[PDB]
Amino acid sequence: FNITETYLRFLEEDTEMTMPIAAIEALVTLLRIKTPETAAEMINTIKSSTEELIKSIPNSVSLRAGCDIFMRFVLRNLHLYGDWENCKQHLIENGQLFVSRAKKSRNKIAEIGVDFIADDDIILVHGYSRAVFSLLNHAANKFIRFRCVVTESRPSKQGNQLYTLLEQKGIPVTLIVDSAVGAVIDKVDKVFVGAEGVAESGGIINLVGTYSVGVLAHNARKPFYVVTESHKFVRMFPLSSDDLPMAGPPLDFTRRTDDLEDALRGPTIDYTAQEYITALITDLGVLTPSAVSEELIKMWYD
Amino acid sequence: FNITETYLRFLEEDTEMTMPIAAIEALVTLLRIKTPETAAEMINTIKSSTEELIKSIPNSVSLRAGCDIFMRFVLRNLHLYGDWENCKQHLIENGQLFVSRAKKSRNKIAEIGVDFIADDDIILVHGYSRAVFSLLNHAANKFIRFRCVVTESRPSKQGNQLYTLLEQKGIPVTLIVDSAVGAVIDKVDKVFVGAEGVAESGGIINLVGTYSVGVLAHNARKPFYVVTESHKFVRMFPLSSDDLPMAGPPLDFTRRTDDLEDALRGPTIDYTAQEYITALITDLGVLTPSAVSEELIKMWYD
Amino acid sequence: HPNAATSDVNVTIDTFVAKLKRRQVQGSYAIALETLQLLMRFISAARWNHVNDLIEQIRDLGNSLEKAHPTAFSCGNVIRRILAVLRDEVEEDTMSTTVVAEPLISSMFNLLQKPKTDYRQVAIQGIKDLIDEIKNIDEGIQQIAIDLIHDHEILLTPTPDSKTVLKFLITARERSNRTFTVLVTEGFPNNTKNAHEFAKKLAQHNIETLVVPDSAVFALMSRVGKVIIGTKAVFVNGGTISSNSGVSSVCECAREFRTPVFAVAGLYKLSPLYPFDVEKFVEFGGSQRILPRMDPRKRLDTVNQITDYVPPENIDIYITNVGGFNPSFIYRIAWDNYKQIDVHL
Repeated sequence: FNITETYLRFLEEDTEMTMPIAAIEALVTLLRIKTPETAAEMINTIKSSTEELIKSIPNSVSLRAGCDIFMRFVLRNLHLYGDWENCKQHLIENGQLFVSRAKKSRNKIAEIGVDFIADDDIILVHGYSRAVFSLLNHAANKFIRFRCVVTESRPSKQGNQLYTLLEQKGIPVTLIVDSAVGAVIDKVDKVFVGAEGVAESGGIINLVGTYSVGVLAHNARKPFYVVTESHKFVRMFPLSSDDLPMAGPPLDFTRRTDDLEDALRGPTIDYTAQEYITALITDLGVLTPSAVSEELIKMWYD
Repeated sequence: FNITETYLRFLEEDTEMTMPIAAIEALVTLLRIKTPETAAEMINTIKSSTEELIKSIPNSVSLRAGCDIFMRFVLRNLHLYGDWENCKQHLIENGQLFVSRAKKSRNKIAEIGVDFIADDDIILVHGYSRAVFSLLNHAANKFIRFRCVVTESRPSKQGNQLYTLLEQKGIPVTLIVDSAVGAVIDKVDKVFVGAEGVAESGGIINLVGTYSVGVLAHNARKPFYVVTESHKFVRMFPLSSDDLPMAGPPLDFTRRTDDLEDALRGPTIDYTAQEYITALITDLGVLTPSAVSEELIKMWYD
Repeated sequence: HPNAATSDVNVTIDTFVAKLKRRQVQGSYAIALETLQLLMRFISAARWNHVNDLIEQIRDLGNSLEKAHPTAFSCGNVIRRILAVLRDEVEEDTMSTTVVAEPLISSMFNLLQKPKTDYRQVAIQGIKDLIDEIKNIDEGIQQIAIDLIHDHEILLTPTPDSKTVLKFLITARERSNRTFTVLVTEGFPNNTKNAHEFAKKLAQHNIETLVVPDSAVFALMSRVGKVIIGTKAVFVNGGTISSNSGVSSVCECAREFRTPVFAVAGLYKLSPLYPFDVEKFVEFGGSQRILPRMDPRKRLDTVNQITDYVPPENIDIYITNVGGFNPSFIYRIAWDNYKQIDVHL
């Protein structure tokens, strides 16, 4: 009963919702039509829907991660081996319940995460993730000595947007180009990066440039930070230094031109290794080193 | 008579006139009017003019280097203890002669120092220098397996200009953002760079982002190269990682604005350390390790 | 929660506080023992009727203790362990009272999905078990510890303040087939006397001892084989608090030279709380010990600290009584000893 349309429906919304959360909700809604009782009629349909979504996907792995998590949850659900109605009801409940959860997670974050701020520490923020922004705003709320540094990101002018968002807060800020980020090593005390997908080992999928930043941090011995909630978990491991399922160009040397038509071709999404990250920020208590892998193991058991 | 006016006179032409050579020519022209026989009336005035030029500078470094070189040359000239007329005449001759020399130097560079790219070595070029471009074009002329990778330069969209220049030569090119530069070091063999000036310590005075690139190169052990015409040796010492005599602001934290006005004030000039250089290509022989410093010593006799 | 409820039932809390504040109690082990004793006293004397309420009370007490002294991690840890022990039993009981499937020992989805007995004796037993664990750590290390050091290898020892590390060294030195040269860094404002004592002990043991000043670490680094830390407290991500002075720089040096960095402590020192700030947990020493006079010393503001914090990037090995572990793995060990809700009190 459609899912692509639902996905499309969320573009100018957000800020209050959460794309992957929305997707999950949509999935749940789809599920509560074709009966969760008959497993043959339902699971296959769900799979088909997921395939369709993948086909319609441009540059996103997080939705897939969400859907597989949902599937896993569903599978777990039927372990009670009792009546087939209560379980169904629970499943039905668990969609808006997921939406509700996000708020609670945020709340949890905003009380433990505020302990990290030290006296006169300058913070650089990279990537458009809602969680990081929330953390920042709720740190301002707490009233702690802090500074904000903006990086000039170029997918569809994201850095500028981030800067603008920061402005409507009242915090003094300065914009730095992604090429010029290397020179800033002593002034910025902590390097903060948001994530779009957390892998097996603890590797991060995000945006236009993260790996380089990580490398720089390693070189300067400055702490590297990953800020996320709890829905972006993929059972994946990259083969090379940077490899992802992409709809865009993986390094394309364009043919001989004069009038300029196609030139903007290359890497858009980047992967960073486990060694670079020193601290991980999540709502599930406090966990850092290799907890994601453990979580995955718990989930899949395979 | 003015030097500033002369400098202004060249705008749309360039692309072979080595700006410093033009400056030297202008200086010579200024000199050969008010009798170069007297040292009291002349050298002081020249110095004053140079000071004025420095004061008037918008965003240029090499002028000073040129002027000091000229001064040194002048000093060298009057060591023959012969006569005032002939020496003066020789000095006068040596302005246009110097300009003439530059072309020969360029030719020497383009015929001898082009052997680095031969067996389909993929080049990562950043920082616009005429010499590097000449080397490229004259390599195409010679016919050799070669491939180009372009990193996006953003002072006032110079990357686009570079791309256009490349186009009028016939060769497939691709654009890479200096954020995803850490992701792509695998297929690209060697890194080549055009510099604004070479420091007393050995390091390179360049553009919007080079230090990070250097760091990346160091990490990857893929060699870092600098190709410049041998007259960019200024008496300047960048003692710390984030210090240079710059006309622009060095990381200015702007106040809390609302209309998004003050943002684009990111570091447009960056410095890298002495150890990063593997080979420095100059017309005065293939010399790198501590050659610039030696030259400086020879000049100042100290 | 104030001390209005506990006045005639339990009095020793005040004494414990006093011990903490003026530093009458010394050595983390002793603190842990004291904590255990306190817990025992609480258990034997007080009344409960309800279980959840009791748990809450315990949590409150723990919080109060933390508020009284933050640098006493062992105290906290022991309490947490006890809580964990209680919790499992409580969970078991609930299942019988009411009258479940799990892929592993603990599940993540169980938090999302909606979920009188003789537990006192079990609780009592837990304390005893903890005490036993505290008693012997070195016996569970030496079977792994005396396998790493080889003939004609040179050791470098920062922090000789810890009692376990010395013992570990001694056990290695016992073996007739094994021979090694020992370089000892002093640590001026906090570790000097202790270092001297350690050196003396080494001499007594009949081993080649080299007393090295804090400046002469760089010259001998071409010969250095291994690095051992005398740490006091272990944490979640891998980072450790060391037993006072001269650890960080040495570790950095080791990292630079790619020298292996070992750590010996124990799981009772291991904490389920994160060290988010260095400034919050690390306590500073005394200015009086460094330089005499007072009136010119108003101008001369001297900086000196007790404890030292080392990042998890430098340290690679954490051998305990159970076995050899990593900073990327030790979190799980903590979880196996302290439960999920017991982290925040």
